[PDB]
Amino acid sequence: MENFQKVEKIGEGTYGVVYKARNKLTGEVVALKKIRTEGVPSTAIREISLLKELNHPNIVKLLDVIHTENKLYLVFEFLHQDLKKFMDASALTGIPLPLIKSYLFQLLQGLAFCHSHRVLHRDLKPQNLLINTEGAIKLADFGLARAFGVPVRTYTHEVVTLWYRAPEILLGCKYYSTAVDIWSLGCIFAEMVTRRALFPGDSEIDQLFRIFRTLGTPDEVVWPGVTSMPDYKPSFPKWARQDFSKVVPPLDEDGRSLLSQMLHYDPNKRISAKAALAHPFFQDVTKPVPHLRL
Ligand SMILES: Nc1nc(Nc2cccc(S(N)(=O)=O)c2)sc1C(=O)c1ccccc1
Repeated sequence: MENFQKVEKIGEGTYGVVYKARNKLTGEVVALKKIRTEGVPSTAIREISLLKELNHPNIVKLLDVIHTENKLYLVFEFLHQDLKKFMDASALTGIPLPLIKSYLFQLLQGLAFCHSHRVLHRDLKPQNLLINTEGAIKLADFGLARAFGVPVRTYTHEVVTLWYRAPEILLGCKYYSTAVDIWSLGCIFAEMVTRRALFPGDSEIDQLFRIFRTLGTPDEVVWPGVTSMPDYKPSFPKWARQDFSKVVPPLDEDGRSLLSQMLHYDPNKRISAKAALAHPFFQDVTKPVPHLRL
């Protein structure tokens, strides 16, 4: 606290509040997350000290982890804007496709890296995707679900966004796979394209039903084992899959094809980050510069 010259609240993360702070000594400007205890799971602190080694250009760098006074502080490299704010600022014009494509490609590179090291994000959303003036986009605020036991409620009772949650999580699957991050990224990709959230649920059931209404209620044909999942109910309504050209107009067929593969119901059929990077949609990918007003 005395090591970081005052501050400036830049939001309230999923676990606590996030601040923009300056290293009272080095003068370094960083993002500081203050995690709000009764001892702090040594297991969690250990799994954290593992994210410190995760270095990659498309992953926000975790500089230090500091436990003190029952409070936990995570020091991260600071970026000036998040994708949620950038999308709202581009809502009237839309983000140009080359930039959408560049961001998607970089995020898949970041995910391919995390996933090859057996690390899952679990909570990807526009708010935790950070961008800079150089055209880079980075994954931040990695969630460590289960962590202490089973996270499902915050302290500030701040509403949890379900818009990007994979269907297997909603159906009660106990073990998440790398596929959950691909689903979330697919939802984000669609949102950059249409400038509207793909599946804006207000509850867990509304989230699930919004997905079903668009992609069709899943069955054993498209998703083997789905009817035996924990929260699956034979009473779910049966919606026909909607024509996909109506989902993300006016995205081209290469884009629509990749998105359809990122949104497959069966986590085992869902495309991997590595395979996605080889999709035809990225044959002409470039690295444009965004117009950022800081
Ligand atoms: N690294 C990092 N940078 C951030 N910047 C930022 C983000 C939004 C607005 C503004 S600003 N200046 O007010 O325009 C700045 S946030 C963050 C996180 O590491 C993080 C931590 C928890 C949850 C999500 C990201």
